[PDB]
Amino acid sequence: RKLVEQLKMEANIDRIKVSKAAADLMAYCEAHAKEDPLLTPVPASENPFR
Amino acid sequence: VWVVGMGIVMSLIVLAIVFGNVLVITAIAKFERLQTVTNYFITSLACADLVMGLAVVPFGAAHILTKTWTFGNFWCEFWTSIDVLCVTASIETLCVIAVDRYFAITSPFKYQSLLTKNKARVIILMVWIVSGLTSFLPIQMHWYRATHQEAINCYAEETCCDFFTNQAYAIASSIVSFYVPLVIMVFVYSRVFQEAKRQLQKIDKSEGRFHKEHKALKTLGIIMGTFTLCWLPFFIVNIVHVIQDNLIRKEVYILLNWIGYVNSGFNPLIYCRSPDFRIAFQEL
Amino acid sequence: QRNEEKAQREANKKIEKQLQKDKQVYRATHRLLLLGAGESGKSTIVKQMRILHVGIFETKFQVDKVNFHMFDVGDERRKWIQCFNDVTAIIFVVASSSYNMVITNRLQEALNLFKSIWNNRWLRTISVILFLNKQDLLAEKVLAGKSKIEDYFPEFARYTTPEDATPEPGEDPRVTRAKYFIRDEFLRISTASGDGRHYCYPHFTCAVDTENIRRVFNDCRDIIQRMHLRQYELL
Amino acid sequence: LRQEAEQLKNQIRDARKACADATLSQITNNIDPVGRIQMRTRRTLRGHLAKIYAMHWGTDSRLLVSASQDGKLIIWDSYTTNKVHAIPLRSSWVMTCAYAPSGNYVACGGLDNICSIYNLKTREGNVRVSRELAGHTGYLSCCRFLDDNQIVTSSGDTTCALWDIETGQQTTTFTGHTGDVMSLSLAPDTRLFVSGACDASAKLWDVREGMCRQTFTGHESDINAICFFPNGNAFATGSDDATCRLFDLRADQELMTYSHDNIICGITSVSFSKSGRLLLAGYDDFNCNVWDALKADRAGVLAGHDNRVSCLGVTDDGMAVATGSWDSFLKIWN
Ligand SMILES: Nc1nc2c(ncn2[C@@H]2O[C@H](COP(=O)(O)OP(=O)(O)OP(=O)(O)O)[C@@H](O)[C@H]2O)c(=O)[nH]1
Ligand SMILES: CN[C@@H]1CCc2c(ccc(O)c2O)[C@H]1O
Repeated sequence: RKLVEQLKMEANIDRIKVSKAAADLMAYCEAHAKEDPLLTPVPASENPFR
Repeated sequence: VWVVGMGIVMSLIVLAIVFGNVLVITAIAKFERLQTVTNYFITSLACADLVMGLAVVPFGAAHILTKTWTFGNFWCEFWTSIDVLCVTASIETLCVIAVDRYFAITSPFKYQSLLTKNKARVIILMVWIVSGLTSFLPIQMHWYRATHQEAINCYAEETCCDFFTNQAYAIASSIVSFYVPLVIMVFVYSRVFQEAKRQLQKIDKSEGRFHKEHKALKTLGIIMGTFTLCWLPFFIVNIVHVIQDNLIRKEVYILLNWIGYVNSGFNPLIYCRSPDFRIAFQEL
Repeated sequence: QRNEEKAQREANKKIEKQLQKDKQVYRATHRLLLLGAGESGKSTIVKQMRILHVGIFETKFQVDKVNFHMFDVGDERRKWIQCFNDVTAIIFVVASSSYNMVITNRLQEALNLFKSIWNNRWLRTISVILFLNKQDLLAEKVLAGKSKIEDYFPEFARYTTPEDATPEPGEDPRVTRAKYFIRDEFLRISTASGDGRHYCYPHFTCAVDTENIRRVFNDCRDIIQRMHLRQYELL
Repeated sequence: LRQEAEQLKNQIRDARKACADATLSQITNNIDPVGRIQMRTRRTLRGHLAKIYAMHWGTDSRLLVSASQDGKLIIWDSYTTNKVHAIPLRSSWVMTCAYAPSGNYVACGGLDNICSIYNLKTREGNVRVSRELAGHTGYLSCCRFLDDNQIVTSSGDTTCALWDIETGQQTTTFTGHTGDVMSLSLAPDTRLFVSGACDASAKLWDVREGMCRQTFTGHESDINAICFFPNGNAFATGSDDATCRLFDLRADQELMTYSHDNIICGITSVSFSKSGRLLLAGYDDFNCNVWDALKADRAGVLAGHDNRVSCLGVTDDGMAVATGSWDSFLKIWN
């Protein structure tokens, strides 16, 4: 009764290609890779834990 | 040229004693998992054996090889004091470990409350102080020296290093060092063996149909046999040649003392068979 | 400036000193877990144990100046059981007088639950104390001839009383056979595995029995003693 | 109506397969690998008497809160390693903790089926319980704050609920899972959140509407952790069959799998990085591993713990990684 109506809502939704999503994630990672202390180690003069 | 080989074997003894004890020292301090109450006693024993191997044995080997003492009278007295100090302080730790195990097994509910870090440190300090009171004080104050002319000539000569004592000091040192801990250790381990046998009998009576004290026998026998066979023969002649002179030749005395020495190197093998110790050793 | 850091170190010392006092109480207490099927008598044992000596249900009591802490968690696929991997012992309560009731047989469900508990990844060290509750109901069932055990259990036909089977004082020979049949039926699973790390302690329990706390105390003492002996390789 | 339900299930898989132009690995094959990443412990916090089951950083990324099963809730200060508070607990079984975005309140929960809130910044300098929330019928598994007056909790009775701290009543409830709910994670804008259950499924709820939007499948066992990508359009899942998967909301299908043949232990926690390039996941084999989001190449192992790792967190500024374990020791890596 209630279960059969649930999949009806999720059946008709908008979907995009996998390639566009992959491009978006890779673009975000490439753009924000600069300000990541873990990827690029910070100088020891600006390390609070050292 | 037999002596030259006799040198070779001894050098291995010095290296083995130093090599065996250092692994025990580093593993306990480096790793926080191993820091327990009993490991403090084990560390104390390892340090005592380390001082043995570092200071006492090499000088004795040099004296044996060169047949002369070049350091002097003050240094030979200091060496004898260190020897007595390190021998006395190594036996008394075994009694402490035995009493600790007795308390742990016989009364398991009060074991956690009875012994903590503070009591362990106090006991270790007391043992070391009592050991120091027996070696340094009676030797440096010159209360042990003999009266016969040979001993007087030995003390007068600056190129001779021997050991002569009167009856009272020899008996007191032997009683304090070896005889007193022996009875305590025997009683403790007999009680522990009885408790283990009772537990095994109860287990057998519980579920015997669905499924004899050899493990306990072997485990107790290794320790008792090694300690006795190492330090018993020496502490008999030590009183034998003093009560009645001209019974035991010197070579026997030195041989028995050197046989008793190697218990310091044999101890870590017996007291570091825990799986955690093996894992730590494999890591290093 | 440095004035703030001076007061900050004071706060640490007060807290660090307090943790030392709380360590002594935590290290000198024993925790137990109550398990069993429904309608077995878990709370009945708790009520007798609580009264004499003093979400989730917990109980504090003291015997011979020893701190004891008992808690009951009261649904298949138990995910929370991984937390109780450091308790002293596990108390299992089973109604042995419920072999003829179906909800499959209740006794078979209890056996399945016990087998599942015994072979667990996290409970590979914790021992089990077993209570075979509701003895008088089983005695009454066996005394009258009806609903024989052989009807529900086929292995009862080829079972005989073991030689080392102490009978109850004045008990009829019929009830003892069934009692020990059930007891060994539970003990077989325990003895099938374990590798000597943990053992099982069986007991016979009723609703009016008062010596339960003595049994728990003795079994806990034996568990700790055996653990120490195994650790020292003296067993 | 059983046959009607299965008809719609086959339609979903038809549309999902049609949109799969190419795999993620093929597109990101030309990306230069990050290399080897090695970090060393900077601090070690001591003072917990038993195992540790929860941890949460602060917004300032200086103060963190930890929960233990000995009945304590200690607030540390990673910069100087000084305890600031220690709240006693009425129940000794605690499975979760949280820290307010404003820093004024701290939550707790566990097997007592009750959530508790403590008011840190109070007069007279004594922390006391501000509110107890009741209504669940199973042990709590996770809880997160939205603001000073709202909280979202997930329990073990296959439900999730949204509370109101001022009145202590359930504004709304979410249902649909067929198994115990194990974790959740809010969106960066706090408008959507996910939930990993024990039936090998994850959903995408809506806070304002209070009804499910999407359902993701693929795991072969229970789900133990979940976390959003920093963008907010993807999330990663961690199960106890030694696999991690990266899902996508817009593409509505699994994107990439992080598995190794030499690992057969479960996963207890996952977390991302500041830039969303590294995926750190704990393990039952006493250590932690560092993955690569776009390549599935391991790039370092953190093995400084003597027991299993039960929690893992990364500061907001992305400067340190805090881990907890069952040996009662926290560690800060940089
Ligand atoms: N006649 C009799 N009744 C018993 C005995 N032991 C338990 N009971 C029954 O058990 C009832 C309460 O125990 P349970 O039904 O198991 O309920 P509980 O104690 O809360 O335990 P759980 O149902 O597992 O939660 C009592 O009302 C008794 O009637 C017994 O030895 N003799
Ligand atoms: C020369 N070496 C000494 C001689 C006497 C002696 C030793 C050890 C313990 C004692 O109680 C002693 O009396 C030996 O180590």
